Amino acid sequence: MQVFLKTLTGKTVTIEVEPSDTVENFKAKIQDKEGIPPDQQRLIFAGKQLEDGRTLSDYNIQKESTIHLVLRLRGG
Repeated sequence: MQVFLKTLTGKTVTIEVEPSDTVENFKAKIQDKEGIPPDQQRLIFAGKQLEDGRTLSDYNIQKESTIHLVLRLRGG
């Protein structure tokens, strides 16, 4: 299934992922697009912060789902 990723600028990207995919792999796809190390990547879905140890299916993620990416710099 294809998902939409949002950046800090408000850009919508179409990436291909699967329920059997692990958060880690996800961050890898973003890196190849944004070029930012997972150490500075932060995915927040439905308020919850996806962990590099869990997967998409873990959070009952479906197709057409959108996720927000963050840099993580003690902001807020």
